[PDB]
Amino acid sequence: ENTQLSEAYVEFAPDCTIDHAVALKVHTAALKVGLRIVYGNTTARLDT
Amino acid sequence: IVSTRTKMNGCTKAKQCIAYKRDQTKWVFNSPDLIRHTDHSVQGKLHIPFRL
Ligand SMILES: *[C@@H]1O[C@H](CO)[C@@H](O)[C@H](O)[C@H]1NC(C)=O
Ligand SMILES: *[C@@H]1O[C@H](CO)[C@@H](O)[C@H](O)[C@H]1NC(C)=O
Repeated sequence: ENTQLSEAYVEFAPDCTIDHAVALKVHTAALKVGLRIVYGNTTARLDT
Repeated sequence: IVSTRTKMNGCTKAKQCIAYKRDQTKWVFNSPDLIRHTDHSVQGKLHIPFRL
């Protein structure tokens, strides 16, 4: 008549908060460029 | 239920009989070595010291 029931599951460890890694889906590489342009001792810093 | 009293029951064999020194006054951290009380209720929490 005795019976025993056991159960098991899992969760992220407490230290996970800083040891976690992430999977990323990337696409559509886009470029941003910073330029310095000088014309007739007229300097300009631009980014585009 | 017997308080400060020795008591008897019909079935003379004292083996199958079961007794508790139960107090049900303190909360404890879940551990495999300890049977689960029928309440199986989450009553409180605690933090873990010395975080990262
Ligand atoms: C740039 O050069 C011109 C002459 O070529 C001069 O008149 C002007 O003062 C100069 N500007 C600076 C900021 O040096
Ligand atoms: C056992 O508990 C009951 C209910 O609280 C109480 O009336 C009785 O006096 C207690 N007996 C003890 C502590 O010996």
